[PDB]
Amino acid sequence: HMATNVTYQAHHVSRNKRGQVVGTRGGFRGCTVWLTGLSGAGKTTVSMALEEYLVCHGIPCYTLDGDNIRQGLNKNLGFSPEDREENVRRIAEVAKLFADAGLVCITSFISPYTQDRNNARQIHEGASLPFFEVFVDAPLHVCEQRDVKGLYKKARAGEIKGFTGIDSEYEKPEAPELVLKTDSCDVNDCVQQVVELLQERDIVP
Amino acid sequence: HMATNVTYQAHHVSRNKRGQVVGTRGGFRGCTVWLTGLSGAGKTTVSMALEEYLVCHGIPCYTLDGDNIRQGLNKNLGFSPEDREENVRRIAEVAKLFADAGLVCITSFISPYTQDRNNARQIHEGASLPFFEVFVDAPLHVCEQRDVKGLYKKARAGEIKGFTGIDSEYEKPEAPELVLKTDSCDVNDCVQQVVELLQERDIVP
Ligand SMILES: Nc1ncnc2c1ncn2[C@@H]1O[C@H](COP(=O)(O)OS(=O)(=O)O)[C@@H](OP(=O)(O)O)[C@H]1O
Ligand SMILES: Nc1ncnc2c1ncn2[C@@H]1O[C@H](COP(=O)(O)OS(=O)(=O)O)[C@@H](OP(=O)(O)O)[C@H]1O
Ligand SMILES: Nc1ncnc2c1ncn2[C@@H]1O[C@H](COP(=O)(O)OP(=O)(O)O)[C@@H](O)[C@H]1O
Ligand SMILES: Nc1ncnc2c1ncn2[C@@H]1O[C@H](COP(=O)(O)OP(=O)(O)O)[C@@H](O)[C@H]1O
Ligand SMILES: [Mg+2]
Ligand SMILES: [Mg+2]
Repeated sequence: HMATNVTYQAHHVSRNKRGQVVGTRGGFRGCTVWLTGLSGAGKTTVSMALEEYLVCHGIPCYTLDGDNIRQGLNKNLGFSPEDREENVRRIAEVAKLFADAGLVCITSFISPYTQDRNNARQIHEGASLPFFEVFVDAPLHVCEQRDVKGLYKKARAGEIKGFTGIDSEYEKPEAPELVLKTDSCDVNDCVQQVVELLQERDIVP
Repeated sequence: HMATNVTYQAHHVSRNKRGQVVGTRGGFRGCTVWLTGLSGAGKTTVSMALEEYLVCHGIPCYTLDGDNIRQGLNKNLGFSPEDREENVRRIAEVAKLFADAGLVCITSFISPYTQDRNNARQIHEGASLPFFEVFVDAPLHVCEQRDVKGLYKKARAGEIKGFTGIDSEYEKPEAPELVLKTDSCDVNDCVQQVVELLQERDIVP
């Protein structure tokens, strides 16, 4: 349960050369926009709108969404703390791949644990890939009100164990690059705030 | 250890839209080029050359290499059959994501087990994403004689247990899309054959 006798194999294409090949707009802009927040905060809504916005603006990107990823790559993971650690760890590594390829990678995972969000950042920092932690911030009471997928109601009645914000911790970002107050903003205002961040950080022209 | 109460989250961007954004060469051509073969057969040499080639010809792509992924995403897997199953499963899912994103994903994993290669294919087929299995085929005695990484010498000494071809199985591809006889072709010739396949399949114009 640990890779041994493995040797790093260097690619034969530079990041600059990938910058040239990816998209129609010149420059390398691989990075990760790491959304984090409560269930129902608006993570998927923002991430899917952002992906649409970026593609519409000639920037190849890809959304890795916790729910979707948990139907493939991370289908063998549950919601114990251990398993959420592994879930985020695997996607942080995938996200780093997407970013290294030159895509703007957008992850919409709960990612409830500081240490694991930091671990994701550091994977990216070590690769010289910009990493933007975005706190999709709606009050839990708002999130439960929305109860989009009926999960909070199930969690309430004890029918789902370990539900984030009900029976599992959410560790509020303390140092995110951007906070999105999705209870007081609309989706397009939230997208706009992320775009403004990406323009400031030379990812969106 | 199973994802529960997860729901598919639809993207707001189509494959068509992605193909307009991804290259400077229009049309969607997301797919996976899945290499397989003995250690030392030439998988990384071909995969890195192919990646360089495709980037140099304006085709976004990314190489997922077994040694590399086993230092990040799959660092927590060894080389037991079950771990190689899980190794390959994870990367097939990741490959699917790259291909879905509109990149040519090139994997270079020993991927010694027919059934796991088949599953990788089926994951792609399930997503209407082309999948090309490329058997990087040098005879074991040739791979041993190259022994760049000194692994065969170690395996043979029993310094490395469960080494493919020595103390672990390699199930030869019986229906790959392409065979690369790397004992009798140079890398650029092996690249040209994969490019030729990709042209037949309308992945490279
Ligand atoms: N117990 C429990 N807790 C939290 N969430 C649960 C749980 N069970 C299922 N779900 C569904 O899975 C989605 C969360 O998956 P993530 O991969 O984002 O979670 S995590 O990052 O590993 O914490 C989450 O999606 P969002 O609503 O988008 O957050 C739910 O649809
Ligand atoms: N026991 C054993 N067997 C085979 N290979 C081993 C082993 N131990 C370490 N290595 C190193 O790991 C590389 C193979 O990893 P892969 O992920 O490609 O293997 S697999 O698909 O899970 O079979 C392999 O790389 P290649 O030489 O490119 O095949 C080796 O560098
Ligand atoms: N500014 C906003 N950004 C994102 N979502 C919002 C916003 N305002 C309201 N919402 C709503 O909040 C709900 C959150 O759903 P979702 O995107 O599934 O959240 P998560 O992925 O965090 O579970 C959606 O019904 C969405 O329409
Ligand atoms: N088609 C080829 N012809 C001649 N030598 C090759 C070919 N492909 C690879 N090699 C050489 O064989 C060795 C092993 O190749 P590598 O790409 O690391 O194999 P794998 O990834 O399958 O273990 C390297 O020294 C490499 O230069
Ligand atoms: Mg969501
Ligand atoms: Mg190799």
